[PDB]
Amino acid sequence: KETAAAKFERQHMDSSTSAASSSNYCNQMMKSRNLTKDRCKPVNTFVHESLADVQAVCSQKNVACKNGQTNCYQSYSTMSITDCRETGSSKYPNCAYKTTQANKHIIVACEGNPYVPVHFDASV
Repeated sequence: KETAAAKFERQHMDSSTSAASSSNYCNQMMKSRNLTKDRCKPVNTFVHESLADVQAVCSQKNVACKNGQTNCYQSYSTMSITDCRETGSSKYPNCAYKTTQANKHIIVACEGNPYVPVHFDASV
Protein backbone atom coordinates (compact mmCIF):
# COMPACT_ATOMS: atom_id res chain seq x y z
CA LYS A 1 0.00 0.00 0.00
CA GLU A 2 1.08 3.54 -0.82
CA THR A 3 2.60 5.18 2.26
CA ALA A 4 1.10 8.25 4.00
CA ALA A 5 4.13 10.29 2.93
CA ALA A 6 3.87 9.13 -0.71
CA LYS A 7 0.15 9.87 -0.74
CA PHE A 8 0.93 13.46 0.40
CA GLU A 9 3.44 13.84 -2.43
CA ARG A 10 0.95 12.44 -4.92
CA GLN A 11 -1.86 14.73 -3.85
CA HIS A 12 0.02 17.90 -3.12
CA MET A 13 3.49 18.19 -4.57
CA ASP A 14 4.21 19.76 -7.95
CA SER A 15 7.77 21.01 -7.75
CA SER A 16 8.05 20.67 -11.53
CA THR A 17 6.20 23.99 -12.08
CA SER A 18 6.46 27.44 -10.46
CA ALA A 19 2.71 28.10 -10.59
CA ALA A 20 -0.43 26.89 -12.38
CA SER A 21 0.15 27.69 -16.09
CA SER A 22 -3.47 27.80 -17.11
CA SER A 23 -7.09 27.72 -16.01
CA ASN A 24 -7.21 23.96 -16.78
CA TYR A 25 -4.28 23.06 -14.45
CA CYS A 26 -6.59 21.64 -11.82
CA ASN A 27 -8.67 19.68 -14.27
CA GLN A 28 -5.50 18.11 -15.55
CA MET A 29 -3.75 17.57 -12.25
CA MET A 30 -6.70 16.25 -10.29
CA LYS A 31 -7.02 13.63 -13.04
CA SER A 32 -3.30 12.78 -13.44
CA ARG A 33 -2.71 12.44 -9.70
CA ASN A 34 -5.70 10.03 -9.45
CA LEU A 35 -7.81 12.36 -7.34
CA THR A 36 -10.82 11.76 -9.64
CA LYS A 37 -10.43 8.01 -9.98
CA ASP A 38 -13.52 6.88 -8.06
CA ARG A 39 -14.99 10.15 -6.93
CA CYS A 40 -14.24 13.80 -7.41
CA LYS A 41 -12.08 14.99 -4.50
CA PRO A 42 -13.76 18.36 -3.71
CA VAL A 43 -10.88 20.60 -2.65
CA ASN A 44 -7.20 20.03 -3.09
CA THR A 45 -4.08 22.16 -2.88
CA PHE A 46 -0.89 21.75 -4.93
CA VAL A 47 2.44 23.20 -3.76
CA HIS A 48 4.96 24.56 -6.26
CA GLU A 49 8.08 24.34 -4.14
CA SER A 50 10.89 21.82 -3.80
CA LEU A 51 10.27 18.65 -1.84
CA ALA A 52 13.04 19.79 0.52
CA ASP A 53 11.26 23.09 1.23
CA VAL A 54 7.93 21.40 1.85
CA GLN A 55 9.35 18.70 4.10
CA ALA A 56 11.18 21.48 6.02
CA VAL A 57 7.81 22.90 7.12
CA CYS A 58 7.63 20.06 9.67
CA SER A 59 10.40 21.85 11.63
CA GLN A 60 8.79 25.31 11.38
CA LYS A 61 5.79 26.81 13.14
CA ASN A 62 3.80 24.36 15.21
CA VAL A 63 0.06 25.28 15.12
CA ALA A 64 -3.16 23.45 15.80
CA CYS A 65 -4.73 21.36 13.12
CA LYS A 66 -8.29 21.85 11.92
CA ASN A 67 -9.34 18.77 13.87
CA GLY A 68 -7.70 19.83 17.10
CA GLN A 69 -4.63 17.59 16.82
CA THR A 70 -1.25 19.16 17.65
CA ASN A 71 1.03 17.95 14.88
CA CYS A 72 0.36 20.63 12.26
CA TYR A 73 3.09 22.99 11.08
CA GLN A 74 2.86 26.26 9.25
CA SER A 75 5.51 27.48 6.84
CA TYR A 76 7.48 30.56 7.98
CA SER A 77 7.46 31.97 4.40
CA THR A 78 4.71 32.03 1.84
CA MET A 79 4.86 29.39 -0.91
CA SER A 80 3.47 29.34 -4.43
CA ILE A 81 0.33 27.17 -4.35
CA THR A 82 -2.66 26.34 -6.50
CA ASP A 83 -6.13 25.84 -4.93
CA CYS A 84 -8.29 23.40 -6.87
CA ARG A 85 -12.03 23.60 -6.02
CA GLU A 86 -14.80 21.66 -7.71
CA THR A 87 -17.20 23.64 -9.86
CA GLY A 88 -20.95 23.22 -9.63
CA SER A 89 -21.05 21.26 -12.90
CA SER A 90 -18.56 18.71 -11.65
CA LYS A 91 -20.15 15.20 -11.88
CA TYR A 92 -18.17 11.98 -11.60
CA PRO A 93 -16.67 10.66 -13.86
CA ASN A 94 -16.56 14.14 -15.49
CA CYS A 95 -15.00 16.01 -12.61
CA ALA A 96 -14.34 19.72 -13.09
CA TYR A 97 -12.41 22.33 -11.12
CA LYS A 98 -11.66 26.00 -10.79
CA THR A 99 -7.91 26.81 -10.64
CA THR A 100 -6.72 29.64 -8.39
CA GLN A 101 -3.04 30.60 -7.93
CA ALA A 102 -1.88 31.99 -4.58
CA ASN A 103 1.20 32.73 -2.46
CA LYS A 104 0.39 31.73 1.08
CA HIS A 105 1.82 29.99 4.11
CA ILE A 106 0.92 26.28 4.08
CA ILE A 107 -0.26 24.23 7.05
CA VAL A 108 0.41 20.51 6.98
CA ALA A 109 0.12 17.62 9.47
CA CYS A 110 3.45 15.83 9.98
CA GLU A 111 4.28 12.31 11.18
CA GLY A 112 7.54 10.61 11.99
CA ASN A 113 9.33 8.82 14.93
CA PRO A 114 11.98 10.47 17.19
CA TYR A 115 15.63 9.50 16.81
CA VAL A 116 16.13 7.15 19.78
CA PRO A 117 18.25 4.21 20.90
CA VAL A 118 17.36 0.89 19.24
CA HIS A 119 20.33 -1.28 20.05
CA PHE A 120 23.01 -1.33 22.73
CA ASP A 121 26.39 -1.62 21.10
CA ALA A 122 29.13 -1.55 23.71
CA SER A 123 30.51 0.59 26.54
CA VAL A 124 33.88 2.20 27.00
